[PDB]
Amino acid sequence: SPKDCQVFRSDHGSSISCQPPAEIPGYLPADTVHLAVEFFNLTHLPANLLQGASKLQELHLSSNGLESLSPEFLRPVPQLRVLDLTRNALTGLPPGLFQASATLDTLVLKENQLEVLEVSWLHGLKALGHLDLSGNRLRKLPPGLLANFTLLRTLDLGENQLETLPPDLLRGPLQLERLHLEGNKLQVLGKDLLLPQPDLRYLFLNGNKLARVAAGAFQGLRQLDMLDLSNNSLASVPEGLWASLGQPNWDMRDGFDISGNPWICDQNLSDLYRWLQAQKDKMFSQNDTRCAGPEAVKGQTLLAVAKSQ
Ligand SMILES: *[C@@H]1O[C@H](CO)[C@@H](O)[C@H](O)[C@H]1NC(C)=O
Ligand SMILES: *[C@@H]1O[C@H](CO)[C@@H](O)[C@H](O)[C@H]1NC(C)=O
Ligand SMILES: *[C@@H]1O[C@H](CO)[C@@H](O)[C@H](O)[C@H]1NC(C)=O
Ligand SMILES: *[C@@H]1O[C@H](CO)[C@@H](O)[C@H](O)[C@H]1NC(C)=O
Repeated sequence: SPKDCQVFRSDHGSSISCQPPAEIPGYLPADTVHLAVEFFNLTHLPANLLQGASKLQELHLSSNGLESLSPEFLRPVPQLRVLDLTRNALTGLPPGLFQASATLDTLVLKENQLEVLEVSWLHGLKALGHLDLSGNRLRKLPPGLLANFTLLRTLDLGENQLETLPPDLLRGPLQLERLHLEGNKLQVLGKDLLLPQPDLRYLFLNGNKLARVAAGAFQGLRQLDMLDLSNNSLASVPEGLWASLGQPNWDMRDGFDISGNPWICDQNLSDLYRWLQAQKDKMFSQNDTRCAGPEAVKGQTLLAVAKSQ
């Protein structure tokens, strides 16, 4: 039949995929463990779609044009581990949506149309490990957002319109691993934002409007594997900024990228020159890391000017 979904009876249980011309099932098999319902065109799903699905662990509801969710949608699946709502038209979440969702690990709200983030929309999440809010229209983040997510590993906020970051943004997770802030409108990075996460591994800050990094901003970073600062508006950086990054302290799994910045290569960059000389086999985009001035060295690479001392 062409109206039936695709079941894959397996050792855990079924995995079911529905896309047109298939029909959204009115009930789920009791042993459904993974459910994907995508490429439909509906303002909302049936509020009781998940009824009885007490083995469901992963719910992929990508690209359906959804504009709202029922407040009771997840009540039949307190054991849910992964909820993925990529590429829908959500502008908010109903209150209490997550009241019984204490074991949810991954929440993906990538590419909806959230313009604000209400702290109360996440009430009830506590085991959260992966929070993906990228590709929305957020300008501002409320205080206390992450304070309960002790187990948070990844925070993805890239490709929003964020103009500032609240100072307490990283204060709840015990050991954040990856922080995606690329493609926003951030302009400064303060002394304290990264203080709660000394063992952060991945920091993506590229494609912002970054003009100033406070001198102590990286003071406590002990094991950074990837630092992307590329594509910003940095003309200089203070002395000491890099003292704990890279060699000789840490062998970065990937490295760093400071390309696409209007570097001003005078003696205020000598500390960066020194640091760059010790890290060159970890330097991405070296050919695009060039001085914007002064006129004598305009257009030359940082490394060439660094090598020249
Ligand atoms: C979805 O449904 C509405 C009304 O039926 C329609 O205007 C819209 O073009 C449809 N298709 C897509 C891709 O959104
Ligand atoms: C964190 O936990 C308390 C409940 O003890 C709650 O009042 C507060 O709203 C929670 N914060 C978030 C973002 O859920
Ligand atoms: C950085 O990267 C690409 C080009 O490298 C481009 O989007 C733009 O010049 C910079 N990023 C932005 C504005 O988000
Ligand atoms: C970057 O390197 C490519 C080839 O490696 C070269 O075309 C270019 O001249 C370099 N610098 C530029 C475009 O400023």
